[PDB]
Amino acid sequence: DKVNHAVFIEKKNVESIINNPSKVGKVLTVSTVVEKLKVNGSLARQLMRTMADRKLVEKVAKNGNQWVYSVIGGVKEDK
Amino acid sequence: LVITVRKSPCGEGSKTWDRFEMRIYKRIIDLTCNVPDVKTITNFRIDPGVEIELTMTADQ
Amino acid sequence: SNNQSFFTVKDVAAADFIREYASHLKKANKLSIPEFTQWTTTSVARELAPQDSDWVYIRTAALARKVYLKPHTGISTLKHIFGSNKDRGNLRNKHQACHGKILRWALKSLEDLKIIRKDKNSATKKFSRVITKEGMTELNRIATQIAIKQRQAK
Amino acid sequence: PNKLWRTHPRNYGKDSKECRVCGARQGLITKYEMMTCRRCFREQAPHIGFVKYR
Amino acid sequence: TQPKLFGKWNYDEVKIQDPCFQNYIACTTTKSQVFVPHTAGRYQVKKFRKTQCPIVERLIGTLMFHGRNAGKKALCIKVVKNAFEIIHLVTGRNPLEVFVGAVQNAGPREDSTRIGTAGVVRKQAVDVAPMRRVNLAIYFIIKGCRESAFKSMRSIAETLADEIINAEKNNTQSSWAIRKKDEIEKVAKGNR
Amino acid sequence: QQKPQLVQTFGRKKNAVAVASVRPGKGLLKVNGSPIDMINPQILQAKIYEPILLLGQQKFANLDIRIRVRGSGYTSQVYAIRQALSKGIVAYHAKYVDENSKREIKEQLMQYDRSLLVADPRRMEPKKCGGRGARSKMQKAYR
Amino acid sequence: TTRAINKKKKFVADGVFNAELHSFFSKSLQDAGYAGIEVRRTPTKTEIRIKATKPQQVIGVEGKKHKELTQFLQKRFGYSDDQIQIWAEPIKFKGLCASAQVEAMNYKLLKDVPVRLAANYIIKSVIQDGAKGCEIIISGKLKQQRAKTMKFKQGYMICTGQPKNDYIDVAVRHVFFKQGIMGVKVKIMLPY
Amino acid sequence: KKFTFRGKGLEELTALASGSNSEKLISDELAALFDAKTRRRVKRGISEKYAKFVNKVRRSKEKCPAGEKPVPVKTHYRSMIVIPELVGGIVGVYNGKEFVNVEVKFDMIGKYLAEFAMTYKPTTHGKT
Amino acid sequence: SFVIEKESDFKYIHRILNTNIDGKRITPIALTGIRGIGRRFAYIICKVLKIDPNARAGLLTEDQCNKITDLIADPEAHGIPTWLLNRINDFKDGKNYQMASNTLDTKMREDLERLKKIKSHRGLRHFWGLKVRGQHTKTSGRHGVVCGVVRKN
RNA sequence: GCUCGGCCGCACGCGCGUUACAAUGACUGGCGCAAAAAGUAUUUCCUGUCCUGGGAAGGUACGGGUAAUCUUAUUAAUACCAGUCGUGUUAGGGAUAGUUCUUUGGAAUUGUGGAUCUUGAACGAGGAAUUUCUAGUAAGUGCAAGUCAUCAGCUUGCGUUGAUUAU
Ligand SMILES: [Mg+2]
Ligand SMILES: [Mg+2]
Ligand SMILES: [Mg+2]
Ligand SMILES: [Mg+2]
Ligand SMILES: [Mg+2]
Ligand SMILES: [Mg+2]
Ligand SMILES: [Mg+2]
Ligand SMILES: [Mg+2]
Ligand SMILES: [Zn+2]
Repeated sequence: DKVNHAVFIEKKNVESIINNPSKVGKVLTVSTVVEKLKVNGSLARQLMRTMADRKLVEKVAKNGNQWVYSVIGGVKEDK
Repeated sequence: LVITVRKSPCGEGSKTWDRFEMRIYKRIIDLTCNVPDVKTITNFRIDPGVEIELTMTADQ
Repeated sequence: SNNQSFFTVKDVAAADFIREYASHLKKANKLSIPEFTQWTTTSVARELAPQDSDWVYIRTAALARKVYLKPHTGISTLKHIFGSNKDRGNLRNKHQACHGKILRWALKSLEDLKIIRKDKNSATKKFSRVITKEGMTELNRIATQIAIKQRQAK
Repeated sequence: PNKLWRTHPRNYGKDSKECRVCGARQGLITKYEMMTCRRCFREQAPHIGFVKYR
Repeated sequence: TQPKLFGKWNYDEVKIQDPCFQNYIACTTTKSQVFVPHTAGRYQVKKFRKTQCPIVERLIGTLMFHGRNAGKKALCIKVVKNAFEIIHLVTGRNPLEVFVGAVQNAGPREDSTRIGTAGVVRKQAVDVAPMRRVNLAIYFIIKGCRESAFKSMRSIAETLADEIINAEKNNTQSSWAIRKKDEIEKVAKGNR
Repeated sequence: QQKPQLVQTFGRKKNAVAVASVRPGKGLLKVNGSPIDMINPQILQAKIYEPILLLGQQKFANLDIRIRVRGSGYTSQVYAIRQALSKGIVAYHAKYVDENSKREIKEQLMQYDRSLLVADPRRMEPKKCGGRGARSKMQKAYR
Repeated sequence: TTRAINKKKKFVADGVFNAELHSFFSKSLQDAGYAGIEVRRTPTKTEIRIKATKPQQVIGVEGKKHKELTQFLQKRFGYSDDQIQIWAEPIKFKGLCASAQVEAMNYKLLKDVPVRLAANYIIKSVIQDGAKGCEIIISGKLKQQRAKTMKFKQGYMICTGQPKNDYIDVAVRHVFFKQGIMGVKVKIMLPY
Repeated sequence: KKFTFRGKGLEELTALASGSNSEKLISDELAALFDAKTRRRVKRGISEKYAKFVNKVRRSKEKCPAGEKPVPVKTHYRSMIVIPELVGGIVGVYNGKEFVNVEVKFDMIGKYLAEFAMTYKPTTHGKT
Repeated sequence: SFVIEKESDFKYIHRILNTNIDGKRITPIALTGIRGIGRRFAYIICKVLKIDPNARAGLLTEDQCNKITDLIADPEAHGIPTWLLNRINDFKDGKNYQMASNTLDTKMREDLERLKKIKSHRGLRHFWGLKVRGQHTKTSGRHGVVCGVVRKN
């Protein structure tokens, strides 16, 4: 098998994914986000940063391969 | 000075090594004097392996 | 208030200083950035040309810092400070030294900005680079700006 | 007309040197400028002043 | 002031219950409350010295393994702290309470061994010491970590966190440590 | 010559040496002329902050302490700094304070860690011939 | 000064000089019991004391061997006549010198005098001179075309330890026969 | 078909090498177009002997106009680099047992003469 | 960027110089997909033609693609140093070209042919299917292994 | 003795070993962390400044050191901090090849080493077997010394980071 991880997100979905980080979970890393949204890791990171600048998400730890972030209001239940 | 040498003159199978040391001790002594006093203080018997070097800086 | 108006480079995390002074060198547009810059990798030890287009700035910034700290540090020693391991392949990794021309360019061009002088009075390493009153003032004010921005963070 | 004798350069490498004692070229010890093959050295070692403490 | 581990985790909230472990797991002591898991200790010069070593340092020790990772400690201190963060993000209680909980909760008790007596050679039902119980617990947890994290995207911090939580939860599906523990205890029960 | 109010202690791990100098005043810690903040691997800075937090800042606000460290590699260096600092305060409280305080800070520290006032005796092991190391040996073929 | 020489390279060179001398003297002096050589070095001179059992043969018939030697060192190294000085010093106790005694049995074995008798003669001499213990090893063909090794001990003997290097004096010689080289070691443990 | 070296012909090369007032066997203009190891061999020196050698070829090359092929020139200089002035000659190159006759082509100037005479035989097996 | 507005315009498969180009990938290391292009040259090609090196290959403009084919055609005319080329000065012609998809296999084939014809050691050696650089054939290379001129498939 | 080969020749069998199969990773920057060894019969040995070159490397412009004084009390590399790359024969891995450039040597072709572009193989953790090893130890990580004009995947040593498990 291979995992096709999308290398672009449509301008149709973008801030819809960004504004609702809790779809990923209680804990956001490269791996979590890669799993949930089927986005390739580099873009996963870029998303992390974007929605971190956006006050939606906060850094717990950064170690060269490891991103650890949490959601501000807490995990907010889907749909 | 260390020289590490293989024991057997041959390739005879076990590798054994010889740690061969030669230690050199270097001392310095400084004097404030005139020539004759120097030649007085150097007047005694010394064991063979000793190197003695003398240098003279004038002082005013 | 005894919170110090003044802060030495020694009081400041070096990474910050470098990115900051590089910023200053861009805003100033005070550097030449030669032509061989485009086609050349840092050291002989590297497979890929640098990922930051700004390296010349960064490398120069850091360079100044080195010269601020270690005075009389000539090019070769810097090639070693600025060098790394190099994979020779199935041969063991071994130490390797940086390129010269880039570093010497950075020092020529930093004399040009009055931030370092070539010492003619050291009779050992003659024409080794030492920071100036001026360059010192400049670096120390960058450093201070930084350090205050740091103690401003509660 | 022996003119060609020994006329190949011995300037450097293995033939430039030899053991002062036994005249071996092989495994020569050049390290303190002592020019002695390993075996010959091992023999002279106490006369040269090289102790084994270790 | 009572030091917290990494500065964010209070040791005072960890209490061990099972009377075998209280002498065998470090964190109770003034000497075992450490900001940093790195002692540079002499823990191996005598038989039981290993006991006096902080449990997290022990775990870190187990992590440092395979030829390429040997003797890189900083890496493992990072991995551990991160995994601990992910742990507090999942459970929400002291990642230590979870760890210690999961060292206690997963490791063998019964194990089988060959005891020759005259003619008898066959496996026999044997009980596991406290020290070995702990040691094994850690060995297992981390081996599961490696096997899983090997070619995956999940990092060691992640794999390890997953494992620690499952290990305390007793999950025999999600926890490798408990997979082996139960397997061993079953081999043992069958060999009596 | 005017003998200063100085105290000078040393500290050691592996090939690393720390000389800490203690004088009275508004407390600085400068290692190699720089704040602890900038010590290279960040993680073990807390190792240096340990005896500080253990004694409380109250002892340290009264004293400027400057530690120069030259030695082996990052970690041992950190341990040397630790050591020198720790027994430095102790030496100060010996000369300039009552002995009693020296004693109670000694006990205070050592109950936490002994590596502070006592040096790690361990050093490297020389290599035995016939191996890639100081014990392990060239592989052997038996059959 | 002459030339600035490496203290290391100089000293090794001095040792090599000494050894060349020792080989030279043991080789060309072979008839009178030759033990040792002691070299003092003056900017003016080089003084060599030849420590020997029979000084009389070092000198020869009114400096036949002496003058020969002195001139040999002269042509060999190059030296001024004031620059070289050779003294011969007697070894007061011949029984405490190995190289001497091995020269003795070299001699006695050349004259076809039997092994055990000769060995005994020297051993009895050595202990007569107050040496605590002595041993002699003769190796090579003795009996037949097949090599033998014969040891003769009497008195007190140490082999192992640093004391070995102190108390034990050893010398070897190669002895020549129509049949080949046979060889002889003498270990005299010295007294305290 | 043509024959070209660094954009030059045999006519052109012979025009640089027979170029007036260049008394070195291999002139600088030619040596600039060589690979680095040759340039190195030239600028570093050369031996007088090779001159005589090339001369022999000159003699053997003009002495068979009718096309029976040249009279072979035996020599031990393997370390010799081919000058274009040798193209069309046949030269014995010693392989250590034997003199290998080699006929020169336009494509072989840059390389050493040794590169042609086989020093050894290839390996053709059997045991099982 | 990640966001692309119309999913309709992204080219997964791109085609440059008789060779496919992987679209979901970073542009220069995607350009590595050509014989003659390794990573450093691709990064150069991006610096001359002012193409974003952090971008993807699907985001490629056809204009750009033709310009790249042009780079490869006359590289030295586009600037760039001579010392950066796969072919410095050809045996036949003194010119400096850089080796394309097809052109490379061509020139190598040619070289080796003139080496057979020459009857040099190493050309013969190539023909024989042996190691050229003069290393040891006693031990390694056994049960067959790739000899010179490696072709990826 | 001299000249050229040969010991390096390859269907294969057997030993030491270097490097890898990657995310505890590779790569791009940043970062005043070693120890121990060496060193000039005067320009030859360590080499520090300086200058030129994109680079390996070249100048010879100013200099020190037969050395606790000079190279240096530095110049090591794991490690750490950013950033790229995102589990796929991918930048993992680089064998093998073709041009160019440089250095040691009368001599480098049968690639002495080094540099630049290319080219990119096997290898996805290894069957039966089997080696060494208990603490600054294993393992990783570089550095020196021997060899030496040039040539370390070897040896002999040197530190750095530092274990699992027995007892
Ligand atoms: Mg790096
Ligand atoms: Mg190693
Ligand atoms: Mg130079
Ligand atoms: Mg050096
Ligand atoms: Mg070639
Ligand atoms: Mg090679
Ligand atoms: Mg050398
Ligand atoms: Mg060898
Ligand atoms: Zn010899």
